[PDB]
Amino acid sequence: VLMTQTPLSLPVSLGDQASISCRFSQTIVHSNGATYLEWYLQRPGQSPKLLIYKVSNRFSGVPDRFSGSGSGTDFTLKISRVEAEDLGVYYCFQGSHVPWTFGGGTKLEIKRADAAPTVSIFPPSSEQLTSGGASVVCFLNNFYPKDINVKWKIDGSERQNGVLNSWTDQDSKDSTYSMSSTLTLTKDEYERHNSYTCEATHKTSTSPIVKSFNRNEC
Amino acid sequence: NAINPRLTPWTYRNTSFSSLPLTGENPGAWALVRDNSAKGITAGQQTTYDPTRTEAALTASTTFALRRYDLAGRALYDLDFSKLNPQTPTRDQTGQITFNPFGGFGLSGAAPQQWNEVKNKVPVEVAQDPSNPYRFAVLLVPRSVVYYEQLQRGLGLPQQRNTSTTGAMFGLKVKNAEADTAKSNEKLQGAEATGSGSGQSTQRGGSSGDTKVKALKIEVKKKSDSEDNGQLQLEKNDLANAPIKRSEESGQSVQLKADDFGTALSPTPWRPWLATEQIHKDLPKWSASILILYDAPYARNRTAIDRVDHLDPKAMTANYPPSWRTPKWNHHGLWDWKARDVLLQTTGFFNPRRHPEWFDGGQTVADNEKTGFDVDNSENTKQGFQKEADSDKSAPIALPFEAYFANIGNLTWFGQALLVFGGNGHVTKSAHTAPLSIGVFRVRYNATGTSATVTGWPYALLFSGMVNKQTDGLKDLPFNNNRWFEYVPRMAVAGAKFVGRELVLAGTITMGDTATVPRLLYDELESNLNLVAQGQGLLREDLQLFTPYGWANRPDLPIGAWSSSSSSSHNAPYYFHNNPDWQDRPIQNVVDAFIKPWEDKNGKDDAKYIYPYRYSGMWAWQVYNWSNKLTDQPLSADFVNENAYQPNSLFAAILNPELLAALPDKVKYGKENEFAANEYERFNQKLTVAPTQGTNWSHFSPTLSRFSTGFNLVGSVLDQVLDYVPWIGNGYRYGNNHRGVDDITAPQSRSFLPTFSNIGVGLKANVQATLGGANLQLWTGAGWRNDKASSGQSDENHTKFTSATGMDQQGTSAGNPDSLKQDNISKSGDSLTTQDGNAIDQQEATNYTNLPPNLTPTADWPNALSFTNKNNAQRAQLFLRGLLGSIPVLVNRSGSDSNKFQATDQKWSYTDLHSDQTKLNLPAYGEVNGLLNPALVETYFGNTRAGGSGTSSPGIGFKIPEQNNDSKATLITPGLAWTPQDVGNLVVSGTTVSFQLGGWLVTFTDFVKPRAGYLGLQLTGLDASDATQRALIWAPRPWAAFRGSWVNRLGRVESVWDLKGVWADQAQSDSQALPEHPNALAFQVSVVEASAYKPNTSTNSSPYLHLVKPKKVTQSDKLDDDLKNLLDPNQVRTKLRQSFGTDHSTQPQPQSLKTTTPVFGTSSGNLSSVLSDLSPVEKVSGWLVGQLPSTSTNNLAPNTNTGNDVVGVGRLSESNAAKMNDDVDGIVRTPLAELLDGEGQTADTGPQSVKFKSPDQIDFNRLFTHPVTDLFDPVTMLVYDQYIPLFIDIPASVNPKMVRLKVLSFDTNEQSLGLRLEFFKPDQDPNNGDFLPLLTASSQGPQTLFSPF
Amino acid sequence: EVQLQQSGPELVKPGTSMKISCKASGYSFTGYTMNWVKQSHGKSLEWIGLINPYNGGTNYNQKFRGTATLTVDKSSSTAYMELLSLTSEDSAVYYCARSNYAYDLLMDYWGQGTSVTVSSAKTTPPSVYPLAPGSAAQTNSMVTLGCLVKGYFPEPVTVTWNSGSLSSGVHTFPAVLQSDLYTLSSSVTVPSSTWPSETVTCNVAHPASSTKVDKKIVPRDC
Repeated sequence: VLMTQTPLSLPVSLGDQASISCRFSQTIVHSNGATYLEWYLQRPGQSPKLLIYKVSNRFSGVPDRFSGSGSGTDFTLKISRVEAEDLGVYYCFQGSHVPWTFGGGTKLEIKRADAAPTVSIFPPSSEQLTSGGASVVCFLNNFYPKDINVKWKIDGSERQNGVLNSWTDQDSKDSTYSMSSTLTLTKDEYERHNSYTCEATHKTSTSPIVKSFNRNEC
Repeated sequence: NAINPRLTPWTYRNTSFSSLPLTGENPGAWALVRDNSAKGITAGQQTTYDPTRTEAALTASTTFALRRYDLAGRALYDLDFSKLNPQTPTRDQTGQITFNPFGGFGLSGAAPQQWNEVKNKVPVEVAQDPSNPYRFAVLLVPRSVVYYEQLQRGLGLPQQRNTSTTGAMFGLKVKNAEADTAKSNEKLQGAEATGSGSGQSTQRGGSSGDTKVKALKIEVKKKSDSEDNGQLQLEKNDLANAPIKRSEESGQSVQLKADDFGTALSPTPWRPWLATEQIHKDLPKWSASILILYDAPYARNRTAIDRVDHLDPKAMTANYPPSWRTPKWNHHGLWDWKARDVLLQTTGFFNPRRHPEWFDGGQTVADNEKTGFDVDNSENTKQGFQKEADSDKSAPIALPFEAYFANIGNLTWFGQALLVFGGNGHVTKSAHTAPLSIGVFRVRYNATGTSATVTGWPYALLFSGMVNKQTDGLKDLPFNNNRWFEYVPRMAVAGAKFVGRELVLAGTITMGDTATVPRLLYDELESNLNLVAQGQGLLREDLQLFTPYGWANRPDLPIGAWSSSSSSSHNAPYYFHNNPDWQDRPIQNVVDAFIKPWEDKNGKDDAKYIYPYRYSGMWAWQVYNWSNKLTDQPLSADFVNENAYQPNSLFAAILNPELLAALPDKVKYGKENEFAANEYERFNQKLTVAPTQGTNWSHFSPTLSRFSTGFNLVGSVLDQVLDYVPWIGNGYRYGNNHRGVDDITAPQSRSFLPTFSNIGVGLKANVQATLGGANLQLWTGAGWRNDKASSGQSDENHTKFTSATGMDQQGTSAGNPDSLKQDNISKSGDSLTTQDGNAIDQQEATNYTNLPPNLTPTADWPNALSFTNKNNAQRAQLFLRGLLGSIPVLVNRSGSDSNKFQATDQKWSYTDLHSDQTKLNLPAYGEVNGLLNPALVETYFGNTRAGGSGTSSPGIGFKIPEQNNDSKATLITPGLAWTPQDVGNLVVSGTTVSFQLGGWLVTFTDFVKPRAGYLGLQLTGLDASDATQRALIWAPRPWAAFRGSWVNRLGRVESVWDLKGVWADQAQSDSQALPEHPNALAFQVSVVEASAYKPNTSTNSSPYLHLVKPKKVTQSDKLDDDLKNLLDPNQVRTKLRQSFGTDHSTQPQPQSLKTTTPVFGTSSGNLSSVLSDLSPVEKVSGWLVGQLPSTSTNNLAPNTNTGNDVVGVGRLSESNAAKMNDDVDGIVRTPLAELLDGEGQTADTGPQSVKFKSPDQIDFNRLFTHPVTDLFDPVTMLVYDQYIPLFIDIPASVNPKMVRLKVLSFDTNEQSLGLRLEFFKPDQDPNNGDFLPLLTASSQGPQTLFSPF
Repeated sequence: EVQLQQSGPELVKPGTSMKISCKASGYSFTGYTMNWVKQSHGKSLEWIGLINPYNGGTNYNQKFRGTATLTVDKSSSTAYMELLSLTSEDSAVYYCARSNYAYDLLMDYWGQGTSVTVSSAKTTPPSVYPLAPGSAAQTNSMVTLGCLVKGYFPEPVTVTWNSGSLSSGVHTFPAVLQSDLYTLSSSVTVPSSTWPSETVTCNVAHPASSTKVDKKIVPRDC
């Protein structure tokens, strides 16, 4: 089957209806009748724990808050209440068809008020240049949701080589996302250019946040 | 039984279906095989064929079967249903089909119900059930359906009467409707405002002494006696008022009559081959059953047919809207019937004269009589009442043989409901019949499948929810319906294919007829013959034809509004020659003086009012106000003029399959869907009436979740892309490589003026002063009528009203033919005094002072709808017919030795056109609306192309009549036989859908998942520069060549065509009543005096200053004999093919052609960079110029293959079109093997060495000591890899990792293990692909049952 | 309860065949089938295969049929996965999970997870680079500071701010790949008066090379 599990990231608050959809090209009803659609929850830094087995039946030791339902190619896991333990990525998994394919993943994220990323420029330091390398970074912090595009521009001209993406899991303290963007450059490449900027484009603000710096000790 | 070698694969012409690929647990192909050597119905005196005897003869002679193919393409057993002796599969207690993977389906020993009367039918479509891979919906049609094209049942033309003084053609019944002297008192009486100032307003109702501003008071009232002894009674009905009647043509009143087509029993009226009752009676013999074929090729009981489920056409006509029982009627009721009848125009929304295919009488009910409503009564008050059941019944919209079996095909499963969306119609399409899928049949099965219910809902029902926001393409399209479902969408259905989960019903569709939306004036019928023939169902051109001078200002005026009590020619300001110049400004004073005094009174007090507002407008205005244009509100079509004969738009529809599976079987309609039983109820009726309780017809509105008509573009941007679209006839683009703003025809054999694009054509007029108001610096397009400024050298950005209406000279002009006078309104303290003459002082002239300087078909004014002629309806029609290459072009030069259109006869550069715009031979009347007819002439015949290059052109074209000659022109399709029904099987390539429309593989690229800023469509046309592809394009039956449009493993759409029919037709044309040409449309001679292009007897010398006035067509104004020959598109095709050269490379004249779509880049169709000051029209136009070949030779555009990678619209590359020598009657398309007529090398599911160990080879004791369930995983259903070698022969060459053993049937009690040996076929061959059964594992197949025997 | 203890986070060079144990307790190993699943860091789970330990019978998916080999040892009730010729895409967390077939429970009780990375990188000491803003954060009332750890291996690294005393606004980041190497970048948000007056030092502890770097970030004359 062509495995599709929507949404990739489901925004839901505490104690709301978190419906995770798993959709199929054709029905995954097994030969023995029992449709092997299983919903697993993977807490951050934890093993994927099964919650829903055989489409609808609830796993042992699993709260009633989870309930799978569907037939044929449609399978929705509905969560009546979303607690802190519900935090994690949700996988729909078909076992009636080989290969046993897991869903793309659905990270239940606490839905807080959308915030703009706290983009902060950080020039490479002298000890990095003396080592023969130069990695300019700029830190993003406290933004919601995760779908934010970050663009790197050298002296105004956009570049994509050396673009590095690094994010953070939703913290338990205040449920914020943080993003680290780094450009890997050699020494000669770094000393050959004047100004740099990152152009993190978040839906919170109409215009992308403009954060720039210059290497002439501005 | 086993193979039948005398049967070869064949393609169902209705759906382009030849084989159903089968990927999964039941793999292979379900191919349609037939005795392709059988002549069919005695074909290879035009005698009629009795349907019963023809069916018996075809059963006795033609042989049809379902050939099962294993996954590798090896031809397994045939399923010859006539020779088959099937058995209903047994079922267990849970209702599932008793089916062992090796014993097959448990056969009950009894054939399916009414099988003996069904066996002789024909498999023409297979749909595998996703819920059950072994379950298939096999569509059965009578053998006669398959060979209906051989019956040559052409649509009959009306008989003449014989010499005619009207100059009509093809039996056209045209005569200027005359004022009824007896019914002269029935002229609508103007009603003055009941409050507030005399003046000298002789232009608002005051004939000579009234002088008041009077609106025509339409009073339709009940009688005072409210008792129901004679039910509701009428004492006044101004809708019944018919002061203009059908003229007495030589004593007999010229009238649309069924007997015009002849008497059913040498003009033969086109009846359907079988009535809908004739199919409902003897459903097994004559309907398209849906046999549920349970198929397991490698099991002992391979075949099991459970249900038959005749697709009863009455099961669909039962769900027809009640208004469809009276289709010569519409919710405009009696006034509209009378208006169209006296105009010699088909009445109602679906007239059998326009669409005989959906009427059991066909052309024997094809008239405006017997509408199910009282029309011809001595008392006008009694007219318009619904005729009782005991009275003479009307001819309902039905589903007769042609229409039914056009609506038969493209089976699409969903859950327990199989939806037969219908075919493209070609299985029952004649040259001039347009049988189409009127709706979706549905065999809804229960969970068990034992019992099924067959229903059918018209596409009007499913599309009632259509709105503008449901399309990313053209808005205001004539797709809107009303509660009566007057809009009858009938689709040449490509198929209902699933891009994932959204049910894409694509193909082409008949939108609401816009061509006859503008009703002609009663005394202008004999002038605008083409619009008369379109109106009366003769000219089956759905395309809006530019005949605008003879239009009424509006089509919604009842006949009472047509004649004024004065001696004026028409009843202006309510009813006069359409002239947007003469329209009233919707300013506060004019609206409050002409509309407001009666806008509140409209409808109230049983009296509507026709305002003294001069409601005039061009093609786009007529379409906007009186076509069923799509609005933001579903079912909001207050005005469905009629329906398109043939499909008039490209179409695709994201339907909700969940609704379609769950939609009601018997559709319950309320009184709102019924036409009002009387004229009073119709008068006081509301367009949007809430559905009655207990009715489910409104549940079908959400069926069409979304739709598209090809390109996801605004109208004018679509026009630009259409101008980039090559005309497939010669491959030359409709824009004629016009460089837009970069062309030399802007004010500053390579490039010419463009057909549908106005960009770079005419002048860059600022519309600020135009109609009193971004800046919107719009291109006038060709046919510009810009007034010269007082300076003289600078043309103004508009047309002065005095110039356009002839009041600069202050008699019998084309500007004010109805003697309209300038009207002004002075607001002297809420006393809105209307007065004749110019505005002067503080009075506000009712007329627009500055008008859009283009009244021609090229008129594209987004700032001014009333002057716009390019409308989204016409743009969709032009797009469809340009893909077909069948857009009519008006020509008055036949291309003969004398009537030759030379290159010097035509000019394109603004340098030549500014001094003399007649050099650009734009008809501005008669030609197809929304295009530049000289540009279409150049695109088709390339007169200027060949003149500049060196003259091989056909010489066909329109030339402006000079001196005193009259352009006795006619529209001609350029000879291309592609029909809007030439719609191939729908296929899914990734997120896109694709089907061959005509010679163009249409790819809806961002329809299912719309992408912002994309064109919405990749067009892949046959390369006419290639001789083979050109011959395929120029085939009299070019769709008979089409075989399939399968999406290959690379995601590209390979459309295989059978060129053997093309070559046979070419040979019969080289060796040898409307002509039997599919695009032979009964065009009429558009006669325009040269004086119509010389309006000057000062500041506007443009020939197109006024609407081009035609002359009253007479017998002297007939077509030229060679021009009349051009009305046979075979003649235009012959001329164009002579122009194309005769290289005719018979090396070895390939009998088939697989046209694979180009690899479209991510930028193919993308405007995101293009759109990101300049208008989107200009940006897209310049982008298409950037894709034109930067810069004749046998008058065929060389396939430079530029822009196909960026625009997505282009012709087939030479590599993209592979010429295969073998003929292709049909295609067998297994997931691995593509076989042309089943021949060719069968695919390899894996090496022949890997084989199941024979029972003796495996020990049977150690293998079956431990339980069978422990010897494999009971969930993967796979034998453990440690046990695969001990079941099958694994050679050292073959990696055991490549092999899995799918467990099919485990029985621990008997201890039998039954496995499907599956080899891993890598996709494109890391370790990704598909585990596909190894059919070479055993002689039986990929499955083997190891049991202790 | 049914308990699964796989092998610990295993460091392996490409092309080296290593075995991931899966200790099973609380149930009969033979009865219920041990499935192995791959979860590449940041992407979805991928069912490597299953092995019935009663007969040791393996059924892999073809995406892992030739890459990983499943074996079981019934004497110690341990499942195994010999990943043959580990390559870059075979850098993931590998889960063993017992599966019931009486109740149609595919997997359910999964092992803690064996995080396997195949980068052919030595135990490179963490190169800590102080990160200080020029004037963007100084003008802002909420000054952000950072510390970039370049050239280190493997994933386990203890990066804290001021020996854990400074924890408010701390946003540590996981490392990424560039030319077969790992690099993270820790962040912290402190009030304007805190920097540069207060000593903001990032303590990077790498529990693989005994390299503890207490890097104090300083303004470089800007």
